[PDB]
Amino acid sequence: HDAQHPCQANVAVRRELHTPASDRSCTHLEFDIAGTGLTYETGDHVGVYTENCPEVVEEAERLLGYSPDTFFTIHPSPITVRNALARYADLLNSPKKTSLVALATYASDPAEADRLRFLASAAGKDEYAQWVVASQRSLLEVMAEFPSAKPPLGVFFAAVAPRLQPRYYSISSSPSMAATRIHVTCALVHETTPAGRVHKGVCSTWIKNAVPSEESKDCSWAPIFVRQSNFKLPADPSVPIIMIGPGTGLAPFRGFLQERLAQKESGAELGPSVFFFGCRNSKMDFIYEDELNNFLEQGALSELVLAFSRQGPTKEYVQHKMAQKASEIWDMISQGAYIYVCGDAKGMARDVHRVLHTIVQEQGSLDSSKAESFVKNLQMEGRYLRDVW
Ligand SMILES: Cc1cc2nc3c(=O)[nH]c(=O)nc-3n(C[C@H](O)[C@H](O)[C@H](O)COP(=O)(O)OP(=O)(O)OC[C@H]3O[C@@H](n4cnc5c(N)ncnc54)[C@H](O)[C@@H]3O)c2cc1C
Repeated sequence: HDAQHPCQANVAVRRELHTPASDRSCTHLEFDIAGTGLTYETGDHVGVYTENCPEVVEEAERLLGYSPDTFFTIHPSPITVRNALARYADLLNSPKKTSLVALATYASDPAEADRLRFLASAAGKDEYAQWVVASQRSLLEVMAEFPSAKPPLGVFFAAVAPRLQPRYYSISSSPSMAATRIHVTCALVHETTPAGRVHKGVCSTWIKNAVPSEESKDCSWAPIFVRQSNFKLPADPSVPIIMIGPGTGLAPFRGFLQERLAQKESGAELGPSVFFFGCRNSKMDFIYEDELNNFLEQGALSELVLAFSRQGPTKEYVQHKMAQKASEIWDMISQGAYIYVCGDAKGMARDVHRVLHTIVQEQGSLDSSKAESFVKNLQMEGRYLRDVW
């Protein structure tokens, strides 16, 4: 197989991970790779191809004016407009400037065409940055703003809408525990753009609503593929590890705990392992709670320190639980520990990154530049891994 060009894989199980008391959602999904050439390793990513929501496809058909019963060859052999808009057109992301140039070329209203060309010009870079990018206006909202821009079928797919990208997920299973299934842990995305558009995450919604073979024969399926990563466990189990990913950052570590549990059903000494997990509330989004405690019953995990974002008077996060445990994690580093970080890259990672910078000082007696350059060397050594998005 080839990673980029997918394998028609089937969804076997699809389950909600949060309690009904929770007001968010996170899905546990398993792809069935039996009878396929797909192989994966612990810590790898699975790329998933999806399709647009039907209402989004409808709005595009309204704006474009094509006959959805038109067959054409997208540079499936021939495909209808509706299915090309569903599976191959990114409709909700913001149009690039070259896409605006193409819209203007077909805008029959002088004022609208002038405004489109302006938005793509250097003189318009400031208005483009605010009205398109900062407001997260979709291509569909731009086209409604300029209803005279009617590009032909070929131009639209070649220059106006880019391809619907696959969404990547850090596999949450180990091949030793399930070489027939690729597990994913996918949080539902549902936000409101600054300009007020209700956006449903394209892939996370398709995963949340997918029909599993465990509940019906007429079950969902997706073209999937595996991407090799460097988010890997050390060579031998004696090496201690530190895992920090909260929320969906738990994903790869579930395979991490499955991999080492499988090996040491027949392997070697456990070696210290500590999992820093965080979530909103033990009654809401403590995903995989039972499975986590089972890993602690056996020798997989050794200590699971928890941070609760909205359970109690003190709002805690994984980095707050790290500074309290700053004494033992330093000991772990001198014992040669690998440190893993997975999950949100904008805040959690930045805060976790700048909290072990500050505890390698107090517990290391280095100043800033010496603590900074030291942490950098842990990365170059390959002992400080980050799988963030
Ligand atoms: C290596 C890797 C591993 C990952 N692992 C996981 C995992 O284990 N679990 C998991 O849940 N996720 C994971 N992700 C993230 C995941 O790939 C998706 O990004 C996420 O699920 C949302 O996909 P979606 O299709 O639902 O979102 P999209 O529909 O792509 O939405 C993406 C975001 O863009 C915003 N947006 C909407 N409109 C616009 C616009 N016009 N311009 C700009 N932004 C806009 C949306 O509000 C939304 O927040 C991973 C990502 C990477 C790179």
